[PDB]
Amino acid sequence: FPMKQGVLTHGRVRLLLSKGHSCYRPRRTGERKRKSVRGCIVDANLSVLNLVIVKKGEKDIPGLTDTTVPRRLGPKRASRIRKLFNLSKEDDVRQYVVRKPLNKEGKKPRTKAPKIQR
Amino acid sequence: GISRDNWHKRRKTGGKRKPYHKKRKYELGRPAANTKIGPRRIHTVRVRGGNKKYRALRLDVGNFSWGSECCTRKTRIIDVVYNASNNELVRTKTLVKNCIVLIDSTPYRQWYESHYALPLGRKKGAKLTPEEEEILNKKRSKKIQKKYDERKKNAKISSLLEEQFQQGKLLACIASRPGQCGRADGYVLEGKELEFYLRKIKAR
RNA sequence: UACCUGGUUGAUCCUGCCAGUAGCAUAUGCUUGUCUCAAAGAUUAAGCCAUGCAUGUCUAAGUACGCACGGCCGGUACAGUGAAACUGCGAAUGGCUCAUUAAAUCAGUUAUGGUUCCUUUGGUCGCUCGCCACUUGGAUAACUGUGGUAAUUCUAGAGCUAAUACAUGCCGACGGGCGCUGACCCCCUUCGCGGGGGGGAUGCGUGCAUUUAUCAGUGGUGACUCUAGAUAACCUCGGGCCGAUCGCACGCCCCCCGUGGCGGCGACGACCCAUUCGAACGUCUGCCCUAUCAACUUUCGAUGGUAGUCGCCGUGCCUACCAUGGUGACCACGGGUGACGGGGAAUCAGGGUUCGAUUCCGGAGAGGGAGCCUGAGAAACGGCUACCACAUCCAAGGAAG
RNA sequence: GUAAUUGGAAUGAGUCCACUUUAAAUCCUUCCGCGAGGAUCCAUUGGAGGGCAAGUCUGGUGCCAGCAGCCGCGGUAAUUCC
Repeated sequence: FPMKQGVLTHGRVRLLLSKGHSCYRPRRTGERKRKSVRGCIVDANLSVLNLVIVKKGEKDIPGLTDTTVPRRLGPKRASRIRKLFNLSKEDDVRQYVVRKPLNKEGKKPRTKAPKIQR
Repeated sequence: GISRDNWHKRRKTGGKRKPYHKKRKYELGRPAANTKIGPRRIHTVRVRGGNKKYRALRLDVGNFSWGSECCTRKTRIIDVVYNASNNELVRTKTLVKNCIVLIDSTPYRQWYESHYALPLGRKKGAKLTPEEEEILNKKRSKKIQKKYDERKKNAKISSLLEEQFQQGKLLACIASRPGQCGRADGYVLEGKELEFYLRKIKAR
């Protein structure tokens, strides 16, 4: 039973979870099911926990701080291609779009483009 | 979910009735708003059909009405002095649809100085020269004097009503239903209606 | 077919009831070759139920970036298909049963001389004077990867990305116009005068709708606090509208010039207004047995008057102050009902007696009672939460009914 | 009407294609074929005193067993019992 931001009862309480909090895929509209959750204080009774670096230290942690994995689904709206590529004005948003290459063995080599929005 | 239906009432001959169905959603429950005076917070409720009645939790201002000269302006709300149904709801400061509520004078002051140009609220003199004597004179022509010296005849106010302009606050009556609509509007007491409440307030 | 026959006696005539007779209808007994219609776990136990199920859903027209498929037929926006996911809309209908409930349910009835009600249809949707508008904003799922307990339609973490999801907000229209305020016209009686106009600089308020107050009585009704018009104001930050939407055939004028101004068909939309399917509340009238049920209701709203509270709205539906009322032998009130009501059914000289859980319409409830969110509509139960009664898994840490 | 002898442009149940119906099939409808002599390919349920149509025919029982909705029959010849 996972943790939740701000409960802090270092144990297991039961919450009435509606649509949009966490821990509950609300199986139809407006439903509020009562589900147990774990308080946000960390204890010794956890099988696993998640933990995220925010300032880089010393060494090549193998498989952790090397191998920058690309965000291969690039920006698609015409304000997020207008957010990283500095394509200012009259630069024809189509012409410097991202494209996504594909490499199946049996089929032909192809690249592949999105739609566009706005 | 307190319904307001009728199968829980004893019928006319004095014999109880047995219910045959549950209490339905089209007699939705009734939590009273009990609108009090402070800064403005308004809460919304969906009803049948999909309308959103604004309900009034805490109010400051209203849009009260002069009446005899048709001057409808805003005013902040000062105090609650008298209520028709229960004597308990004045001492918890609750704005309802028929509580005699107490507003200020300065929109009605400054309009009467604007439409007729008469001194009002200023009772002695000799403190009102630089910004406060420039309300009546304003460089009128001969013909603007012609159409504002004839406005001394339609300028009169009932005796008890300029008297509280000199003493500060108008006692009004709410006419809207706060907690159902979300405003505390109303008219201003004057006439024999004002003598009715002023009898029933002082005598307490 | 408005119909009778045997029985108290040693025989008679009666009063009587028993029995026969014929329907119809649940059940059963024995028998059963043909064919076509065809009722069928309602009578007790509205008792509990194994499992398998009974509601989900795309068109060229909301969002493709799964190589999941397709000739990429060409130097890059999408050749089209398409699992999923976001979004919408259904699931409030149908079906099942009769435990309740005896004025409740139910049925009737109400020329230019100036250049309350999603959807449906049918309107309204440049009517408002007001420094991105050739397109303004952040996040989220599918997916990639990393996980956790035995498990549940359980889901955590990291990074991506869209909108008809959630936002934010304006050119245009649009020049002005309307009402008030308020420097300018002396030509009128300016005679020391008293005057009377047209027009003005300025500064406001300006539509639909929400809320309050005032004046007059365009179209309406035995009838209006109707609709509408004139005024002075408001405009809820969990906030009203003024389309930052998607397809289809494309064509026109290209004269600033190969860049721009126009156009038709739509699909979605959109507070309002009517409209239909409705719903809820009501008016009068109508029900079975019971006096071994004659007084009931009023502390706990009982019956009326003001004023208010919420309520979609009318009202003791509440609250608060008052008044002392209301019902009854024309049977109130209480009890029973092996009572769901109605269309109707069996039977019939006329008159009736009984049945109706049952496919049509109306009511109710999904083990018992309560509480709710979402939605337009649910106090839904093939939605949830709690309790009480019943029961299931378990690695006994917890899960599901 | 027995007891008959035959029969033959007589046939249905039954077994059998095939078409048809149907969403797919089934009946059924049509249609080769086979298919009746104690046509063994066979009809029962209740009664036979009176009400109430139908028997004092036989054997057994002996107020026993039992019948009978009512009246009644039952005690060594029963129109009612098996």
